[PDB]
Amino acid sequence: FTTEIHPSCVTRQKVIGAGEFGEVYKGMLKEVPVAIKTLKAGYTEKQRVDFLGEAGIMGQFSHHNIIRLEGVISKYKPMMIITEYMENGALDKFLREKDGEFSVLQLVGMLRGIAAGMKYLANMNYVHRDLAARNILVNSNLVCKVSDFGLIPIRWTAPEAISYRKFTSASDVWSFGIVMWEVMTYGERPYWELSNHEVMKAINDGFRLPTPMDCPSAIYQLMMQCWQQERARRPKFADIVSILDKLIRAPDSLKTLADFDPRVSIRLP
Ligand SMILES: Cc1ccc(C(=O)Nc2ccc(CN3CCN(C)CC3)c(C(F)(F)F)c2)cc1Nc1nc(-c2cccnc2)nc2c1cnn2C
Repeated sequence: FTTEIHPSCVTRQKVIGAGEFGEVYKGMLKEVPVAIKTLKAGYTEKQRVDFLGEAGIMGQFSHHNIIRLEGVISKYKPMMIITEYMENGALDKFLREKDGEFSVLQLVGMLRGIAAGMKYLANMNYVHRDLAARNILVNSNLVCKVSDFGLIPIRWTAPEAISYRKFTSASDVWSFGIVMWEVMTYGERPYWELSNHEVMKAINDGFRLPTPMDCPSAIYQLMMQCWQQERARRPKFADIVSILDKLIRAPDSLKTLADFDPRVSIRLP
């Protein structure tokens, strides 16, 4: 499912990150901008299998809300995975740098796109395992594209996946609930300064993240149901996409806001 790109058509420019056994670059493809993940010499057999395997599944995906593979360099060294370049970068940093700049409808549209990509991934029989705003890319139309840059994300991970390594679409739904909270808070840290062990204890004791400020009641209800302890009680991604699409198409439904519990009280006359 992957197109082979000749190395002379690819120019690496700046390093933008690191991979398992290589760097990640911004570059140009003959010139459309691209992101480039390389596998550097001395890579192991396992690393090659993982690297080309990643390319293989990526080339299979054709969806508006999944990062698009442009091609691969497998016949030459260094080997490369080349994707579209998303100019606004990762969602979490994007929202932290643009705090309060979007409408409720725009934010819920982001979540609908993320949910649509996850519905596709799950129905293609893939589990993400690390769904978080840091793994979602934003383009110049505000379209969110599910991605995976590699890593322990305790705060995003469902209880059963932490406790006995059961990673499924349903534990991805838990993570999606956390991503909903990330988006509606413009990138706040889930559970703030609580330690990983304190987060697990609070969840086991039934506590859950409070409502964001200015959050539609419907949206908080949906993220709450993503965090049900009983995995079978969580919505499927099809349910999430359906609800988000109904709220967006009847946008007055988003004007009713969940109560925000103040953490500070200002007494003035
Ligand atoms: C080049 C490149 C290669 C690979 C990927 C990628 O998304 N891989 C991928 C692997 C697997 C899956 C599904 N599997 C998940 C795990 N499950 C167990 C099984 C299913 C998916 C899926 F489906 F979720 F989308 C995606 C992304 C890019 N491109 C970017 N990456 C970075 C970047 C920055 C810093 C550090 N690293 C990267 N910045 C970029 C771009 C583009 N623009 N910018 C600014």
